[PDB]
Amino acid sequence: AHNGRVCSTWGDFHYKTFDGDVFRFPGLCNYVFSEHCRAAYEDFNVQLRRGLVGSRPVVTRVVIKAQGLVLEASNGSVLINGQREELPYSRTGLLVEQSGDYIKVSIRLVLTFLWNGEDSALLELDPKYANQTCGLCGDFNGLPAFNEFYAHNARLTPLQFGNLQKLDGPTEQCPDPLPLPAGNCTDEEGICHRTLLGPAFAECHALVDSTAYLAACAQDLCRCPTCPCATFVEYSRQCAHAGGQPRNWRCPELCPRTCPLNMQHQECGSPCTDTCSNPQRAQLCEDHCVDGCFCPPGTVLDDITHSGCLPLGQCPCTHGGRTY
Amino acid sequence: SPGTSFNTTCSSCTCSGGLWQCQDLPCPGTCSVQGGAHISTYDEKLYDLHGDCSYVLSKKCADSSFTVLAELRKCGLTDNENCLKAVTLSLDGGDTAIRVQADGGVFLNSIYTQLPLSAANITLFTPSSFFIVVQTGLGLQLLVQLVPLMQVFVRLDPAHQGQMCGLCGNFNQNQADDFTALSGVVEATGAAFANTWKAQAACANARNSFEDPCSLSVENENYARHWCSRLTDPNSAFSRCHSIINPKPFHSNCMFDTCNCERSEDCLCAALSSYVHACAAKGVQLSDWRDGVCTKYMQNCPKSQRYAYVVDACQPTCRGLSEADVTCSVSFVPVDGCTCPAGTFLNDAGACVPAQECPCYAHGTVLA
Amino acid sequence: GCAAPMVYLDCSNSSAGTPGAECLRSCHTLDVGCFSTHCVSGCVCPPGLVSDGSGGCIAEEDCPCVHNEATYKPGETIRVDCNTCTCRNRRWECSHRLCLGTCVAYGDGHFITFDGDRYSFEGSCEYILAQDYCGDNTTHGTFRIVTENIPCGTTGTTCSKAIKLFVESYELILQEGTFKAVARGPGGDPPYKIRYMGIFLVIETHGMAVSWDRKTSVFIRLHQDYKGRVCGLCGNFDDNAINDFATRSRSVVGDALEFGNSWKLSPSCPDALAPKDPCTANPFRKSWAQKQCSILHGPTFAACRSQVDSTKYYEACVNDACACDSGGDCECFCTAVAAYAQACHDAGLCVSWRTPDTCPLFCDFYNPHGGCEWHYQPCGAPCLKTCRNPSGHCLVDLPGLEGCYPKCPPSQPFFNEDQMKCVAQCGCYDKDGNYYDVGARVPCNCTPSGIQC
Amino acid sequence: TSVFIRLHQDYKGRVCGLCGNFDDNAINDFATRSRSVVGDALEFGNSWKLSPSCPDALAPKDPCTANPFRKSWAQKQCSILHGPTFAACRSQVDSTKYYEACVNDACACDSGGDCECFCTAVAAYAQACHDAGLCVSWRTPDTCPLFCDFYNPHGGCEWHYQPCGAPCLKTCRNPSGHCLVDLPGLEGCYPKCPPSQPFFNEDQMKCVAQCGCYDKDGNYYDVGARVPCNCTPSGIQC
Ligand SMILES: *[C@@H]1O[C@H](CO)[C@@H](O)[C@H](O)[C@H]1NC(C)=O
Ligand SMILES: *[C@@H]1O[C@H](CO)[C@@H](O)[C@H](O)[C@H]1NC(C)=O
Ligand SMILES: *[C@@H]1O[C@H](CO)[C@@H](O)[C@H](O)[C@H]1NC(C)=O
Ligand SMILES: *[C@@H]1O[C@H](CO)[C@@H](O)[C@H](O)[C@H]1NC(C)=O
Ligand SMILES: [Ca+2]
Ligand SMILES: [Ca+2]
Ligand SMILES: [Ca+2]
Ligand SMILES: [Ca+2]
Repeated sequence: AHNGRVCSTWGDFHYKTFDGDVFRFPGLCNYVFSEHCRAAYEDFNVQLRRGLVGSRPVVTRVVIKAQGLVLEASNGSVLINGQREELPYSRTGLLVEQSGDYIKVSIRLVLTFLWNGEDSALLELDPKYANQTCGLCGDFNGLPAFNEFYAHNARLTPLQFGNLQKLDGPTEQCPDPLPLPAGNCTDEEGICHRTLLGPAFAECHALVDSTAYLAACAQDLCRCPTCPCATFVEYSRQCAHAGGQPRNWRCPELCPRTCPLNMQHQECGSPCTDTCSNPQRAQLCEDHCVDGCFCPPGTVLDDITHSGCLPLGQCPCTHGGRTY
Repeated sequence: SPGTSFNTTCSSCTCSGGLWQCQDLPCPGTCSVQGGAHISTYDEKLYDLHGDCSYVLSKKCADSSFTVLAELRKCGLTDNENCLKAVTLSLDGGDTAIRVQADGGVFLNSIYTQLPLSAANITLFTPSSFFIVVQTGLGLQLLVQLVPLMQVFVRLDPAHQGQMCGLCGNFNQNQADDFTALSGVVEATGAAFANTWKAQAACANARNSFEDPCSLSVENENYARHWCSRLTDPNSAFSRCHSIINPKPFHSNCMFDTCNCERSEDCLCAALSSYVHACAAKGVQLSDWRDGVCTKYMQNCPKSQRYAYVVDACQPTCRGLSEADVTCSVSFVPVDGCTCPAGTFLNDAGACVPAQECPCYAHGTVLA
Repeated sequence: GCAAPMVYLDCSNSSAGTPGAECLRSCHTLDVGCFSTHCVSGCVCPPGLVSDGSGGCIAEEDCPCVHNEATYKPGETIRVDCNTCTCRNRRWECSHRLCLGTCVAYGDGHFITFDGDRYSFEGSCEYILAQDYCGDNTTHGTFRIVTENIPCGTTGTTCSKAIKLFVESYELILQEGTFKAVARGPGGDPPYKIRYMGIFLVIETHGMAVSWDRKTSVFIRLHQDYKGRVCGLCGNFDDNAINDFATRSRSVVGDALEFGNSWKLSPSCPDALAPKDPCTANPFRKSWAQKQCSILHGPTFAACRSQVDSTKYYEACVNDACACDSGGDCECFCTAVAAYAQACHDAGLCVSWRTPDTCPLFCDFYNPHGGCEWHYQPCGAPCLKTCRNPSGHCLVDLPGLEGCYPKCPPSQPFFNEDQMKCVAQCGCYDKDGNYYDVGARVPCNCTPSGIQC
Repeated sequence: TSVFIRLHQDYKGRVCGLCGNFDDNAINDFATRSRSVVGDALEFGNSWKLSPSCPDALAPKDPCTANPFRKSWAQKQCSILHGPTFAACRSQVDSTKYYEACVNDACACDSGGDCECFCTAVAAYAQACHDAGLCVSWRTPDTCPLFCDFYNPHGGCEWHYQPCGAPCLKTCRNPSGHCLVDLPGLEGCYPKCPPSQPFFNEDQMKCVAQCGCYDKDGNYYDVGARVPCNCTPSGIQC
């Protein structure tokens, strides 16, 4: 599956490259989050801008440039080639949607960009882009620990590394984040260890190592104590992307989620929600676990009038745009 | 009508025989390095050079009468972000050295020398706050721009035609021979030719660049296009020069610079200034071209001075009106910059006062 | 503190200012003369020898010669244009054979004059590409070449060209993919020869060879005799590219539009207006254009990019792929890249891009039912033992150029252009150049001798 | 850009999607997901989208009307279907709708790649003729050329353009030379593999003597190579 063709950015400036690295980088300018830069002609150029909401680390603007298409996501709005468009916007090879809790831009055979809207942002790239990319997401050569941080045979700190992949505005001179002093807190109550090493992500321990995620959970605990679940969410996403089946870890106290009356909030639900417009879409799907709202088995979704998930034999039909 | 003639700055043509009978007035050649990367040779062979070394910019290669050297240094994350950082006129087989740095400091034999200076027929002076003129008696003349960034212009008395060597080419009115290296064969590309003229063997060879800096950032694209388009606008102030100098290489320079420059305003204004100065070299007086653009170069002027679009000659000094000035009989193409306003003179303190406030100097003695 | 004969040098003992290891006598800096205000400590070859730059030491009479981002040992040879050089004592010694000057006129109006100048002129009327009929006497010239842009299916963007090769009192019209002959003056023997060089019509005149891609590219190669005595849109061939913008009345202008508007054949024709940048007009092609033209920066053209400057060729490619908004796109991109292909061919290289995905060239077409003479060669033979030239010699020996040629076996050793095949014996060409089979009467019969009676 | 699917008569009446339901009843082939036969193409297409989240396609726009300045060129290019090149086939295969398709496609491709559009629009008719009864060979060097000397290495002359290929190919993957669904001739160029090198290899596109090996996933190796067992005359063995 999507073994090592994924990079991510979450929570308190935590960056995860394709090959498995994790590092914190508290930058606050525009950065080349990834880019086709070892090719005669570039295919994609995805950039991030990270900012502050009062104190919360967020992503304020993404600019994906791909094959002559410019896509600027910011302020809860999407600009396609300079024009605002209403979601979803679809064209040959491109589709952008408000699917689930996020904004997902899939440029078929190029990339898959999920953006939760505030802090998370995840890139899936084609296997043919190996070794030809460069940016915070790394080089996609498959070797994590050895080739991202050697600038002319010298090893760099994540602050320096993230500062190399910097890009100022035409009239902007953004500074660099001075190193954060030592940390504190750690996991005193054991919440990170109890959850991450708990039952839910059992098989996730067999695919993705949790050490960096444990550290990030502790570091977020040092930050506000309503925002420690970002690392758990990211670990769920990564475990789902490697191939393993994450299990439900959310409890009414552990960052509770809500879904509509007939829709349940699941970790690892089938991405293709069967809906009696196409009540058998979920037959031979190929896509890993995805989190979001889902329907209890048997009662497919009703996308024709949006009455929630409905039994197969009580949902409407459509003829010529007329509901029956 | 028949009987009429018109003279360009480089030639004169008479309408007769139903044709133009054209003769060539003498023309001092003009090499230049602009943007820190682009080179316009004496034969007008524009080519970009992304190098990190000191390069023999021009040298009368029969002997070592003079050797204008340029040190070009990498200025950014990418290997194609370069700046000119010095201009080292080496003279008399290296016996004399005039080194104009990037901040304006001028060194005579590695000793700081304020300006103007006048010795060994060499005259160093600032026509304005933007330019430094190094007029030598050997035939050439250097004109170095500091504001907004560092650019160099080299002027040759036509007698040296077909004799020089170096980066700027042999000055023989032939664009195909410019890449004739010392091995007797024309090199292929710009950088292949330049990597034969490095000063130090330990330098890193220049490489050929295809990566347009414009393709990287979209806001950089919009900014650079929206401003550098002022070059090719037929309604623009620059338009007057279009019928003489083709502005396409200048537009390409402006695009590349601004899309690549860290202070892209600096490189944008440098490219526009370069086009303006080349046009003034051909004999066109572009004025009032900074409408809503590059005005921070108006405002940053030293106190008691003001900007001037046409500084066509001498800086008016009080000492000079007292006891004349050997500095001030030099013909240079009219450059722009900050200067004392007309009718006013700068005293030895550097401040600008009218003529009535300034003493007359007898034997070098101040006399109110 | 070193191993090779090169020994260490330290500036602590010497007074400041001595030439340090940076001013090391080297195969490059032995010749220029080093400059540095600071000494550096390092390993330096012993006096009498220099360094190769790799820590070795070499006698100064064996320094490798550097050429075009490369390096050649002493005794290695290279080829530049029409002459060959050999590396000796950090110099190149080259033969002194004269090299055929070259004008290029291709694409949407890109011109490379005889003197190496380059510009773009998008005209519509008839324009004199070259002529000797300009001078204090216009009547002592010989030839004249006019061109104008044909639209091949409409009246819009250019799709092909049309050439009018006047050669003394003769005339040839090159259009639609073939030639003609409108000889009006004295009816003697033709002062030209005609050949099918690959994908080109090539016409020799013993001092001037024209090559037409049959769609839109014209490359002319002139002997050194015609130097300075030509004019038109290929310049005046004076090894001085600054003044090549010389109009009809010889008033060198700085603008290409006026230079072109001068050389229109008919004063009644209207002057071309301001050319408009293609990619700005049609941004929705632009991206595709770059993706197509990026072939120049790829490993297909890795080697040549160090032998021929390809900035302007790439700009022309992108502008042409942006401009062709009325149909026939692959042809525009193909010819824009093929001009660079020919430049590489002429410089020193045999480059073969032409992938089945990218600008394919159907050359199996002339293969009859498995007969396999017709093979694609990236660089053709200098002269072809054609039906029209049974001798096998040629007047202007052109170098290799793209196109597919027949490997005419000894059993059928004559290449016949009018049928495009390898055949045993040829027919006959009349004065106008029409072809007939042996034994067929001409409006006299045809025999091994030819047309006889 | 063209897919031609050929099914046995077994699957008659039991398939669906955008190729109809294969029932020898063309009026009702616009049967949507819920089998509500419509008189409109847009609804029938919108039914069979995989992901219901995807937006429905809007009204298709007539290409030649949109971009009139291409139309003339398009017609001049598409007129190849009326010329004597296709004089014979026009009596065996109805070419009205094919010509309309050619003109529409050559009008539509205003963003680049025009020759491919025209080439495939004509090649659909070429395959119609090829299946019907005729080995038509248009494909002139001026019009839709097909580079087939490319796989010819250094004067080797196996690879020739045949307008109708052999019903089965003795490929490297199929050393038997037999085939399951014998397709008739179709355009392209094929190698005339000589007896000395009688195996056509697709992964190198060449006539060679002895073949290598394919694994379960289908990757290829040269003989004498171990697989992530070695490669031998048997193939992958151990
Ligand atoms: C987003 O856009 C809305 C208008 O659409 C604006 O009112 C708001 O301030 C912007 N920012 C946020 C964080 O909502
Ligand atoms: C990846 O790129 C590096 C960069 O030079 C190269 O050395 C290496 O061989 C490449 N490996 C793969 C598997 O692409
Ligand atoms: C240039 O031409 C003008 C107009 O005839 C004339 O007045 C002027 O003297 C000329 N310049 C010379 C001769 O240097
Ligand atoms: C100018 O150059 C001459 C020639 O070498 C030299 O003799 C003289 O000292 C220099 N200075 C002056 C003021 O003439
Ligand atoms: Ca790596
Ligand atoms: Ca020259
Ligand atoms: Ca000339
Ligand atoms: Ca049916």
